[PDB]
Amino acid sequence: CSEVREIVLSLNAQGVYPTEGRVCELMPNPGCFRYKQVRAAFNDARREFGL
DNA sequence: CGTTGCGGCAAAGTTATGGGTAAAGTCACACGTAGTCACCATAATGAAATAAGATCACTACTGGGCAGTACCAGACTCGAACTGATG
Repeated sequence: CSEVREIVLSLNAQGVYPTEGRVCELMPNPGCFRYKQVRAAFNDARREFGL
């Protein structure tokens, strides 16, 4: 969940829209989002930065 | 009474009108009358075009299951051995 948080943070810092697919594409095991909390963490980070 | 003017009566005289008959005029036969633009509405296509419809391609969002792992016994089966009856 942390790693997803820095991934979305860096992606928005560069300028690209941080989506689920883009975040997955740069994380070694892009299937962990089936966990009911990692996706929640990603959505919470997006809402915190405003999506 | 003799004369003179006036008026009725009935042919007689003059116009007019619708008929008939010969005789002076009249006029077409002379290759010829049909013939020709101008006119604006309606059908009637064929082309021009439609306005919507159909499909491709991409982007993002969110359900959500499969190969595999793991335990706790219950229960049947049977090596291996124990032990009793017997001919």
